[PDB]
Amino acid sequence: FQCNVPLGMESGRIANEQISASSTYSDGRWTPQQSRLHGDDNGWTPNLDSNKEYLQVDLRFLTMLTAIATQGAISRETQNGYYVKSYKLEVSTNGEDWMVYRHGKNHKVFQANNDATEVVLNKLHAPLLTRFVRIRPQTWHSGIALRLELFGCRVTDAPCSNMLGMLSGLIADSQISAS
Amino acid sequence: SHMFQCNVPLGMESGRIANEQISASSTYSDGRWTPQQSRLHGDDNGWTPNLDSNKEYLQVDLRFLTMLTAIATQGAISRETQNGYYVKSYKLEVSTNGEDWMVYRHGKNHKVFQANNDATEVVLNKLHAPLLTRFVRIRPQTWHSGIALRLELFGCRVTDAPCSNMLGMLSGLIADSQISAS
Repeated sequence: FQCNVPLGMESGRIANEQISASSTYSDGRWTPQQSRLHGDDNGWTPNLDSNKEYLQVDLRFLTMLTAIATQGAISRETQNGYYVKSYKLEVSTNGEDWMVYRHGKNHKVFQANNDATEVVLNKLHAPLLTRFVRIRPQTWHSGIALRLELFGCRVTDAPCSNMLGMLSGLIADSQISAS
Repeated sequence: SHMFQCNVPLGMESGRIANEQISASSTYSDGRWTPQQSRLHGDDNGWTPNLDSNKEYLQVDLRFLTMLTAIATQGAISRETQNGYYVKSYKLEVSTNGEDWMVYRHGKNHKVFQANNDATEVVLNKLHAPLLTRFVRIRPQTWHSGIALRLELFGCRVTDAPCSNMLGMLSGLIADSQISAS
């Protein structure tokens, strides 16, 4: 068993309804639902280019996240290339409290895309328990544009013993940090 | 109606924790206060170290990965002298791997548990949240007359509880420490 499965952005297993954003570009051609990896109709772009903007996926089910893949997008209408160069990850299990994913105790800035087309895969140091995932762009080229895939496995849909071990492992790790 | 609960005695009183699983930094030089005598409600003294100091500890190897949720302690009455001894406060130190030890913490500081006020009565300390562990050390901080401990641990074995429940409990704990990081 391996907890690396595509969570359903490219396949459509993650429904349109599960994808939202802080805002979207005003012409309606850059909706959150166009943020699927390898999608051929632009991507997600906010109403404004800022680090306050984000793309949100509701995974519904309690999920171990192990990787993130991102692209930028090429504009269908203008043929300009846009891409996020670095982002933060923000997660929640309850939908009220949000944790910015951390390297130790610092915000983890993920190095993202160098062009509008190539997929860039970031593996997490360790699985991250979550239900909601926000990608928060920090730097970008020409403008914010995102396509996305999430990788891992569903907590109630993995072999019990493997998951039990994975979860025990994570709790032991945080305890080791407190040594 | 069968309701799993993670508050079960882990085996100090019952014998399920073997003599071999119990150890200490040291033991009283007359050999009458061994670690193996630190079982809750035991009538043959208790555990006492060679020296009375906060550097001394009683250790339980639980062997199996365990959720600790509660600690119960007593002091001890001496069979030989009829003197009463008891630990008044203690710190708790745990480990999952045997090498890295975490002192149980209340916020930023070491948690100092309030313990016994006599040699006979059981004082129960419930943990705010279940603690994953494999080894337990009780580190006495203060005492009356000298350090003597009897002990019980409460909780559940990780692989001995229903999967669904354990999956939820472990997820719960991770979600809680995530909330602590906002």
